[PDB]
Amino acid sequence: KVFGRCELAAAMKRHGLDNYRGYSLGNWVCAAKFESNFNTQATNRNTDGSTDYGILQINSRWWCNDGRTPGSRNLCNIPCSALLSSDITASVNCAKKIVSDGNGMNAWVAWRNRCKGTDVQAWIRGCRL
Ligand code: NA
Repeated sequence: KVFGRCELAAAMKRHGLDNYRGYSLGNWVCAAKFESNFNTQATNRNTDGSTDYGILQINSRWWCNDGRTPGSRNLCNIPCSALLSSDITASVNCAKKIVSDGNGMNAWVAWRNRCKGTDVQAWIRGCRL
């Protein structure tokens, strides 16, 4: 599924991501924009042989099991394929653990480089929330 900006903002709120660990809904929408361009089916192979899955590009290296990431953990206790669902529950649940892991949203390198410090409220501007 390819979410609209306000559609994703609404689904993230419905799943309690808005101000989770102090990160406004705009931070999460901005992260999804640059990680997946709002596409729940986005997959990207890392040079290290791990894969990033879904709207928030959760990495098989630590967070999900894809069966082909040697030495890797599955700390969200889910198959990486479950992070490709049109329903974002699994991605939201796992992102809540990632953003609690101690470096906040710096875990998303696209967030650090393209959202951090920017006017992130622009991402939820005009959204009925
Ligand atoms: Na893994």
